[PDB]
Amino acid sequence: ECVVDAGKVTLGTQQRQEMDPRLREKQNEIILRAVCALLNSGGGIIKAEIENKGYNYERHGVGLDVPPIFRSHLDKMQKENHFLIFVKSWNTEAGVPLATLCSNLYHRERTSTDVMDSQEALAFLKCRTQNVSAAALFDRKRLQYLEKLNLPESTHVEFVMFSTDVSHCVKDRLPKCVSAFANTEGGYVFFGVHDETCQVIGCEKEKIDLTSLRASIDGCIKKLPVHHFCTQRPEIKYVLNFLEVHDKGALRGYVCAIKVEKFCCAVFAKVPSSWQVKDNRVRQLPTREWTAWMM
Amino acid sequence: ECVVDAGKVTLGTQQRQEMDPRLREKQNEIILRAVCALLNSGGGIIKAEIENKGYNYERHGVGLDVPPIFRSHLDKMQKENHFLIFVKSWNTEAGVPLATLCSNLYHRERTSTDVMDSQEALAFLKCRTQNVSAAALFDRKRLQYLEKLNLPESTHVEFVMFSTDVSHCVKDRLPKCVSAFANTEGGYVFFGVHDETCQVIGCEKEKIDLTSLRASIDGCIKKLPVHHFCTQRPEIKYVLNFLEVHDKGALRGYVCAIKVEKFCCAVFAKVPSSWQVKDNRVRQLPTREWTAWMM
Amino acid sequence: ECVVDAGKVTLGTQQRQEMDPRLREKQNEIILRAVCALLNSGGGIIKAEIENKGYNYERLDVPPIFRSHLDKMQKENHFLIFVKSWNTEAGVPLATLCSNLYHRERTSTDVMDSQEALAFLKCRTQNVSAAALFDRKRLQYLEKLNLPESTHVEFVMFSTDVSHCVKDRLPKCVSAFANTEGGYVFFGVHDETCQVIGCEKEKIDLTSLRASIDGCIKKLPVHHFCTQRPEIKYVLNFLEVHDKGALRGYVCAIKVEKFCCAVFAKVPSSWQVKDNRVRQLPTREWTAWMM
Amino acid sequence: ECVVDAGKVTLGTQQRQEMDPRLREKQNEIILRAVCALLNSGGGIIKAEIENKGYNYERHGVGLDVPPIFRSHLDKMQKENHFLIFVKSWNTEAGVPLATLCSNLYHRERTSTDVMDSQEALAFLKCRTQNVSAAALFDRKRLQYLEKLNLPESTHVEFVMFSTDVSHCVKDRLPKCVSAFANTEGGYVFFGVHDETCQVIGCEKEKIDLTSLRASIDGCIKKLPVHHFCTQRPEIKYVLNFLEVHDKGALRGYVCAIKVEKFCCAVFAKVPSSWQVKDNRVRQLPTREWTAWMME
Amino acid sequence: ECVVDAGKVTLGTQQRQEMDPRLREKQNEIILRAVCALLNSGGGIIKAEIENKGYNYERHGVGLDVPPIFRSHLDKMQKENHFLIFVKSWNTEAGVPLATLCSNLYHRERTSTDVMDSQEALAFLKCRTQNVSAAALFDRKRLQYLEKLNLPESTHVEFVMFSTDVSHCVKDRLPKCVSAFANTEGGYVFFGVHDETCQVIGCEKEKIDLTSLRASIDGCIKKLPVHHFCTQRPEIKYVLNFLEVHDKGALRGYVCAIKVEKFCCAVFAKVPSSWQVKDNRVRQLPTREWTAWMM
Amino acid sequence: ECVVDAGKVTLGTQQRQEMDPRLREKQNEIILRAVCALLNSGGGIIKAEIENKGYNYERGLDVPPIFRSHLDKMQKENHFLIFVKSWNTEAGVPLATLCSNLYHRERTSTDVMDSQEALAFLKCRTQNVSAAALFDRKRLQYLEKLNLPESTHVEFVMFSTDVSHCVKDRLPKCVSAFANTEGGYVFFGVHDETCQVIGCEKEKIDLTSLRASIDGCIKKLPVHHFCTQRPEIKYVLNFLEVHDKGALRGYVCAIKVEKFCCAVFAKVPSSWQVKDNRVRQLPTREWTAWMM
Ligand SMILES: [Zn+2]
Ligand SMILES: [Zn+2]
Ligand SMILES: [Zn+2]
Ligand SMILES: [Zn+2]
Ligand SMILES: [Zn+2]
Ligand SMILES: [Zn+2]
Repeated sequence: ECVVDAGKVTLGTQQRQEMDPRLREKQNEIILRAVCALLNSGGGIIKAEIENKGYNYERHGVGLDVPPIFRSHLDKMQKENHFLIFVKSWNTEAGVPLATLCSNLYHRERTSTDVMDSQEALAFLKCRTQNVSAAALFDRKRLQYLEKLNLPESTHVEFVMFSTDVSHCVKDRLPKCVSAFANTEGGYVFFGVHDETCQVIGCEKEKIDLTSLRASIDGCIKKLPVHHFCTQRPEIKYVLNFLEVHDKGALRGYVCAIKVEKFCCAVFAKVPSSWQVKDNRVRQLPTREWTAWMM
Repeated sequence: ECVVDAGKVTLGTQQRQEMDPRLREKQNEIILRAVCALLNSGGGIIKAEIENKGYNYERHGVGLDVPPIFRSHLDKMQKENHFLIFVKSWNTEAGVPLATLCSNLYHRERTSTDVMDSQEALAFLKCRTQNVSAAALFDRKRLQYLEKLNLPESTHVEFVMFSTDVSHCVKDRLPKCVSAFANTEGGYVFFGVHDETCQVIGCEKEKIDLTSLRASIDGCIKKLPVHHFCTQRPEIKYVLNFLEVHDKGALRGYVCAIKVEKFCCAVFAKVPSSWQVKDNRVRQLPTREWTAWMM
Repeated sequence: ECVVDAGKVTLGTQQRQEMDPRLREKQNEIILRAVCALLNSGGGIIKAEIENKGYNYERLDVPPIFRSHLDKMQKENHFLIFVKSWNTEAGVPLATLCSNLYHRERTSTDVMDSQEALAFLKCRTQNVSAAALFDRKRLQYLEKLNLPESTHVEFVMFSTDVSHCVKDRLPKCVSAFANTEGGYVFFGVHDETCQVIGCEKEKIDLTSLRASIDGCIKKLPVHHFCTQRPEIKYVLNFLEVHDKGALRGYVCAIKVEKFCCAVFAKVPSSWQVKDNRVRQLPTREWTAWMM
Repeated sequence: ECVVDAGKVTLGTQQRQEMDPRLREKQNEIILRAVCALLNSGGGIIKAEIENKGYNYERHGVGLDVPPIFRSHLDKMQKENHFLIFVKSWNTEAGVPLATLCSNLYHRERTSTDVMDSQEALAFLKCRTQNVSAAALFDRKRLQYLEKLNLPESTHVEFVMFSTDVSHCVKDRLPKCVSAFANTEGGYVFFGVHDETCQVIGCEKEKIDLTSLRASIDGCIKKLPVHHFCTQRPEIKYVLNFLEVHDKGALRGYVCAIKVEKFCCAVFAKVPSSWQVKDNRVRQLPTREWTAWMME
Repeated sequence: ECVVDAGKVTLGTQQRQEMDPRLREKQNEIILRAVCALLNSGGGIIKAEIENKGYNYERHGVGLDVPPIFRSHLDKMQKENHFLIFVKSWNTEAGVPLATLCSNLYHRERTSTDVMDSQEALAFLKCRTQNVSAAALFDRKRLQYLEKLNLPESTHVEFVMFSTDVSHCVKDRLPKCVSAFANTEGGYVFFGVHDETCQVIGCEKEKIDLTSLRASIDGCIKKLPVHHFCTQRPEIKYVLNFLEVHDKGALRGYVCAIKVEKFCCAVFAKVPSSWQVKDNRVRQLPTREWTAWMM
Repeated sequence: ECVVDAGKVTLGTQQRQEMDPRLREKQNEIILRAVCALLNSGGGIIKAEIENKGYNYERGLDVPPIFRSHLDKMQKENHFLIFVKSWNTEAGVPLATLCSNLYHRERTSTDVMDSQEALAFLKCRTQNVSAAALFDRKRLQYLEKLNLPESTHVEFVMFSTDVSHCVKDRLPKCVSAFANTEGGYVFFGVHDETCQVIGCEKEKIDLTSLRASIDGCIKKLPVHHFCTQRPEIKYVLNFLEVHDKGALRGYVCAIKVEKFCCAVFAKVPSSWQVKDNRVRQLPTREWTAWMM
């Protein structure tokens, strides 16, 4: 019922292994978005001119990773210098409606926060329609450098390390964490503790601004996509604490701790990756339409 | 030049090994006090009726418990039911004048506080007539239970454990420490840290009163025997800090830290154990007379 | 079908937050006992004169399942609670306040709720290194054990009072082990660090405390389903804890075998209304009423 | 025999405690340099107008952070708005010739590298006129992040931490170390290991250039002041190794190790801080003149 | 329907506790094999002359290693100097067909590799008819002696110690591990690391040949029984790495690591312990017949 | 005034670096023995045919520097000669000794005394609680980290592949070092850098036989006395059991050595004479007497 053009794409297992990884995954995500959109809206056809025109089919085989549920719907087609994909309508008999690429709903089991799949998210929204030492560590005022904490990573605490850039690290890794906690029992995340060793590695004091980064944490947490089922639709309840990290003499850095309360309904990390084809192009459906269509 | 009576004493190696150790050491200390007293003054004779009357001579303790320098000066005598000791005058030819039983002057080298001998104390008084991480630990406010400190025992810090009784433990062990520090570079002593492991244990909060124990520390520290050679003649400079020791939730106990500044002259732990015969009686000479006689 | 008087009670969220916690939880627990008792036997009404008589409603610690059954009423200086009969439709019969049935999953001993206890009794009607640590005899002070807390071993610390600590914390442990795979509990090991901190030798009598644990363990409420009805099989070992070649204290270890049926810590907190007052039904009546 | 002007200086214990610390120690170092120069050359007088002119003497304080040996030579004087210091000639009878401010000759005894004082440097130059696990750690190729090394800090190994700036940290902290090793048994210094815990941290890989920093280490070590007593006056024998520091997937940083051989004679960190008065101004004597003047 | 002779066996709880354990477990295994065979084929009787012919007569007990499911089928009989066991045909009402003594199918949950029971193996084969730090540890090259690894034992890594004999230790313990991994998510096993402490010990270099042991593990890994249900029937995918273990100076030993991929179907450690009586002799059915009869 | 023949020697710095190290040190130690003997007895000359006969002079090697001041090298055709002056008594040490074999423990290292240290030592001889606790323990756990640190009184040493050879080789140094300085304890099976317990496998040790072996090795130790009463060295051996999980895995082999009145050697001191035939190392009596 729809054409969709990926454009210039390189086909072939060996050829894609030997191609610039960034462009490889760019092309791949274009194909995955197109297949998701065609799946969710009706039947469709994808087209893309082959870049390496001296490499022909039967040198490609299965390649450029195709999700297994999606693979059952598409069908490969090769015509002259162009490549086509026949996308059947998304089956509704696999108890889950509308093909979603990534739920962006995270939840933490034992020691791992993990993004829910289609089924896990389905049962999750279905469910939502109807420790002491950790608190002590959060209440602490002054950590020592290379201090080994005795609080172990669990469903309520997550030790994560800083990257080279503090702001980018917390802005990138925080949404996953606060989503996972809010959706499952809540808990604490500590930035600057090394998970495998549970030692305190504060980020250098010269490489952090506390008030500015706190405003950044507030912005990032408020910008989180939220969907409610209840009457009194509240906000995410978080509290930020900067723990001081000294070593010998005087202050060295900070460990950046965020406590996230369990959340009544459901919270996303980013707008869920699911796609429509509206009028003329692939357009990812927004949060309301996604969670309502999942119902 | 003097009689001196030890009284009822049990003689014999086997017989004293098989006797109540407390009474054994009582008798022994009486004999040593008598031998010191006779030694520093004119020669003398000690007498004591043997308790174990089935004792034969030459079955004694060659040095029952007598410093070797003393053994060379005395001479044993056995007559009927009594035992006598011929005490020659203390030889001034050893370079040491008074013949002291224990200097009670302590000093800390590397990892050990140690009481100076006669020679070491002599050269010490002769000399007196002519770290950052430790400070950080002292300035700290809140220790965690079983925290392993990275500050190691040294010439400036001494980790000592509490006994069952806090007041008796600190009142008994503190004078040695503050003397040793005052005489050599000063330093810190911490009560409630286990030396071999450098972990924080601390005395239980229910078994300590802070203001009362601090008054006790001040009283005990003022009471230390001090001798000056200098002009102004100052007092010992100490600072007491009670470090809180929490575990999980909330406060569990305290670590009792004392910082002791290096001292101008010399500081004793107790009045030096050296003995005179004045009005034909054993009488330990006081601190002033001791340090003056040492010259 | 029954009157019941709580008496002098202070009402109000802010006012109870600003009230002595001891008396607050006394009052609260009286209300919980009364609502449980009326809940189990018919319908009833609770009345209690308000203490802070200048504070009225909209100017408490109540379980959510109970909340659906009661209805608050304010009349002059007295406060009333309308207690409906316990709804047998939540697959669980008779409202129980606390099962006092413990079981240890993974690293935590936990008291079973009404449902968990129900399914548990229904099921009951139809490691090597740990044993090595128990068989030992001489631990060193601040020795870090390599045996980790699990469904079979529980490291618990001593309190300031040894007798009170073991006498208070032991029933929970032996119940939890008896109900799930059994296991060992060690007193004097610090759980978060797995180090040995024996209680001081001057503050413990071994034979007397052994008699005390024996009494506490035998007096534990037990209910049987089988033909032969034996007692709980426990073994006590006092591990010596030395430091610098000198006995310092003891670590007090108790091994508890897995138990055929069910073992309680205390008589289960569930309440009746008899012609006189609220009266907690005994163990037999509770375990029979659950079925 | 000489005037010397410190200029605008703030006098007073309380007043200097309440003054900008940087300007405080700038002024202080001017006074110390002047007193050193006057001491070494002959007799002299220092003058400086007081800044806080309402804070006069008996507040100016005996405290000015001045080495005690120097205090015995100077004598303070207060006149109107100016302050003077009478500097006697340096007393040679304390077995040490010429007043030195800082020898800049380092040596590592047991667990501490330390700058020698006048006496220690004297006896040191006088003496100069007449481990396996450490080598294993140096030969290693890839340490793991937060690895606890079993090699302990000793007279032969020194664990030092990185600062925020790697280049500045090694360029500032290395001369002390290589001097201390060169003067006493030699040894290894490791950058990126935490001394109190003997754990491996290392500077982040994004904040270091390997070849450029190696050239920087070569320049800094060659630039070191050296004085010889022997026949064949050789150079410092050093070797630099970058240990890789991985964590989980892949490398995070490097630990920067320098091995320094024991040195025949003496090696400095910087030109020794000792001062002359050359006709019109204070002028710190160079290395040659200092080490030669120390011998007499 | 069948006789079966165990032969000379000692009966009696006290008497077997007081008998040579080797012969005791030999006899016991003969009885278990016979009862398994009679169970699997059709009702039969076991016979065995008592060794201690004056010690048996209701002074035996229910004691003796007999699985309870089996015991519900047996019936003991005592006649003069001989002992008989009446074995009913295997129930089959327990949802599980054929009495199996040991599945020899292993699977690793959490921290334990474990042999599946009859039911677990049944549901497992039924299901089969229809980490980063670990990989980092495997990719390494040079471990230090007594190094504490931060990778913890999990469903994917198994730390096992060497015995006194390296070849016998790995040849005996490897099949269990590779089976358990092949049946559940796969994973790594490390030989020479102490599980309770996660330290590196490794077998001494003088007590190992790398190429010979690599051929040995390859042989042992190929020799293990495998059964397939799928179309293409591949082999188990394993990779062996010898990690060098130095201490101070130079090489001390090796840690022997094996990575085992998750396997399509089911993998055994040995031919499954289940027994038939063919003709008139006890004969353990082979792997194919066992897995097929399980249905 | 004595000839001495080293024999076939391969000469040359590059050539000796490129030669079999075993034969290298064989030859070298022969030269050192000859130089020691000639030094101690009088003047002498050493002769040795060069092996690599195309590698001559203009193409120094392993000799103590004090010896170097006495020797003088000479190259003549296919033979090489060494002029050995009589050992100068003008240095503080009489006689030239190659190795005192008298050990003493300073701090964390046991060390063989040099000529001067041994001289002052014998001259001087002519006129802790946690360690004792560890010795008494009898039962260690595998990979237990001991809190007793290596010091002048305790020495942690590891086992080799062969237990008997390891203890028989490393024990004399230790017991000598302790006997000469404060005494102390040595533990076999503890890893020094980590202070963990690594017991030797139980299958690879016989307790009574090895105890007889250590007794023999300790009695065979060279001893020299200065005092009136001349007793033997007082040692006590304890085998500490090392369990892991389940049951016994191995043993840690502990030896306590009391401080000794006089001096104790590890082996007969390496010092050499020239008798009418060859180099002949003087025995212990002659060495310690000659030092006086
Ligand atoms: Zn909501
Ligand atoms: Zn004074
Ligand atoms: Zn029962
Ligand atoms: Zn030179
Ligand atoms: Zn397969
Ligand atoms: Zn002797």
